[PDB]
Amino acid sequence: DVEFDALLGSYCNTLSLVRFLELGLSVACVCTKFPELAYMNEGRVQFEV
Amino acid sequence: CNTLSLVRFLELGLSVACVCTKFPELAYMNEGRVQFEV
Repeated sequence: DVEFDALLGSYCNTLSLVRFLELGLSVACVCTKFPELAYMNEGRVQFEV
Repeated sequence: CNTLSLVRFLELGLSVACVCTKFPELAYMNEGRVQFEV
């Protein structure tokens, strides 16, 4: 008697690492680096017209 | 604590076209006459 229970398949999907500066909604925002924003109670912006 | 307190502006070009004539320099003046002959 000859018998075997065989293993035939294993597949992984790609996990797409999608950056924020790719999509079309990057246009409306100007993101910029500022550390220590946790330390302020106000860093808030004042503008003329 | 931030900038962007700036807007800019001007208005010319069409500001002479619709005006459709101009005399500058009115001095101390009392009466302006233009007569028509047709």
